[PDB]
Amino acid sequence: KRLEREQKLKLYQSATQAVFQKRQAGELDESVLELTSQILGANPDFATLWNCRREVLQHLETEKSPEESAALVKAELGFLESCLRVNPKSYGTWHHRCWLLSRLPEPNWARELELCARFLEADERNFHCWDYRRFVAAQAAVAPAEELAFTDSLITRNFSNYSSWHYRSCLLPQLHPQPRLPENVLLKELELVQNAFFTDPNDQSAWFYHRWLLGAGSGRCELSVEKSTVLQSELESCKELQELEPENKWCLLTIILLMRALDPLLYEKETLQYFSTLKAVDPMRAAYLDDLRSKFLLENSVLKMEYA
Amino acid sequence: QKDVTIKSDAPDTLLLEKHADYIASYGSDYEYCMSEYLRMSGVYWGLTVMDLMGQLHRMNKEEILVFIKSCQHECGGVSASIGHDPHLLYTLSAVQILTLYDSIHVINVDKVVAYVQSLQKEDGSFAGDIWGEIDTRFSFCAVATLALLGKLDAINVEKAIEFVLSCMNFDGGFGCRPGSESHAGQIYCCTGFLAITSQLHQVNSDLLGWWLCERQLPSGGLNGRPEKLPDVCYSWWVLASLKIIGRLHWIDREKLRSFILACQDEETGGFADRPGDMVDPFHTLFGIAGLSLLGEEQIKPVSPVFCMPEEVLQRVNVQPELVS
Ligand SMILES: CN(C(=O)[C@H](Cc1cnc[nH]1)NC(=O)OCc1ccccc1)[C@@H](Cc1ccccc1)C(=O)N[C@@H](Cc1ccc(O)cc1)C(=O)NO
Ligand SMILES: [Ca+2]
Ligand SMILES: [Zn+2]
Repeated sequence: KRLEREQKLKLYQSATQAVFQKRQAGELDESVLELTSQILGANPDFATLWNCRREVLQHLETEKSPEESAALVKAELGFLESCLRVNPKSYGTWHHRCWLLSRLPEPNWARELELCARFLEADERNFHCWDYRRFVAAQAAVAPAEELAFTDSLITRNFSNYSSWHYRSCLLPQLHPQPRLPENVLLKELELVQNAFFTDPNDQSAWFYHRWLLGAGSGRCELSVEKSTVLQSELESCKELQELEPENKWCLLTIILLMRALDPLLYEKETLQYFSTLKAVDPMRAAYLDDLRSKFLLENSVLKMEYA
Repeated sequence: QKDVTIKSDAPDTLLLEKHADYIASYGSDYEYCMSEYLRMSGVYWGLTVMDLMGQLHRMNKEEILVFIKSCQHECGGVSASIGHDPHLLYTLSAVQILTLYDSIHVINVDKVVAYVQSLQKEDGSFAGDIWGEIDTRFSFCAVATLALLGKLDAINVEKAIEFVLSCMNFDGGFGCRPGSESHAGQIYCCTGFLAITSQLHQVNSDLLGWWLCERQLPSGGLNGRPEKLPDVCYSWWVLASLKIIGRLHWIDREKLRSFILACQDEETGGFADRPGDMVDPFHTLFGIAGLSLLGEEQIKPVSPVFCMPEEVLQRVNVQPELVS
């Protein structure tokens, strides 16, 4: 194994050396594409070599036929996909694909969306691939509603959902674009997320998203009968989960946040009790929880002082 | 749930002498040659950690200054190494190095400013280089470079702010571009950016602070986003961001200190990403810098914004006000 590393080094170094020499010479040709393909396969974070490929492809575009240039582009797509299979988390490789697709006369965006779906099957948290999917969605003018359906299938079929919930948080406002979601939409989202965290109470992503939904409302004194009833129902359901999972800190925090959403002063006693339980359960966050409790006690004093 | 379990014979003491020896001897090898594409940053990591340990004199100043001059291109940008292409990442690293050495005029400062200025886009974002990759990493590189040169006024600051704020997410964090998911690395870049441009009042410190402190796992280590393994460097991005927004006390400082110390290699010196792994200069800097932010006596105070000794930033009078 050791001897072969010295074998790879010298080949890597000699190829690298050869590419640089060719570049100063102004030899923007296929020999460079050959040499870089060897190096970029093992080492896709070597950015200057991606720059070299672009300079060669740009130069060849001028002194080749449409059919020859089309062939070069198809070869490039294949090279990129092979590089991505080996290292799907390289900035340079994903950027070169974007650079390439952005300059094509007739890019096949549907094929690119399918590439994204396949890579997201392999790693549902690959942010490079989610970012690329957004790029393709924009370029192909794919509507928020279609992307919303994609996220749904991804959330129910398995876990590793933080990236999918995040995408939803960005897509929902676009379906209802204001210069703070509508209540009907919010209620559906609450139902969807509540299913998520009662299915897997250890999935932190649903709890983080739920905290956002609890803020995306119109106020506690503006609580409709339906939203009031839904939040009270969540509250009792969380207490249920708390008996099943007494070490589950997410459910305890969410109970506190729900009581805040419902009636700060009426639930003051219970809120303080829950802070004591939560700190016992999640000791590393004790400093955070004390600052949150202090903030809530301060809000309560201001609410009490507003009394006529 | 995904976490490491620290074995009970992991290092529990700071081995500063071994770390200085490791960095002093680095690049005296397969990995060195394969990371030539980031050499300028490698040099920055080495010199900064040595200076935080009081050992900068053991490095070769004159050799590094000549290397930096040879990496500035005609456009004013700086490459990672001689013959490589210029990029904002290595322009920042070079300026940080020259700031450590009080040798800024070794390069053409006017041309650096022009290079940085040229990479800003109509929406206020910055590309990393002429090939156009857009990332909030580069917004930070741009303003940190200019701040250190006293030339922040050379860019469109309001538009730059507007772009960075458009990258703020539902959870209080930031991603690389508008719509991108929150990540500790990006949060460090964006909170650092907002510190430099005096816009920390626009961050939701309680919300982001919570997302950040939830990066701490039972092992004591920090991850960079939910459901990832902890790493001594995600540990650093998270701590620096928390310090910038005035919420460093929201993590368990003793448990984190023990995790960072457990990442040391007692035989070779250096820190690894996690206990028992192979060390490298990158994780050595971020392990030592993390320990300094946590208040370790043997290490110089470190800037959470610039990851450079505070005494260096005091000298050039570039000290962004933090939240607290
Ligand atoms: C390019 N890079 C990375 O991709 C590392 C990889 C890694 C770290 N730990 C295990 N592997 N990842 C990384 O730095 O993530 C940080 C980050 C991401 C997005 C934004 C800001 C920081 C690392 C180097 C590395 C390569 C391979 C293995 C370890 C380190 C790197 O150069 N990071 C940059 C991060 C950065 C870049 C730009 C900024 O404005 C601020 C920070 C750095 O620290 N420069 O001084
Ligand atoms: Ca010296
Ligand atoms: Zn790391």
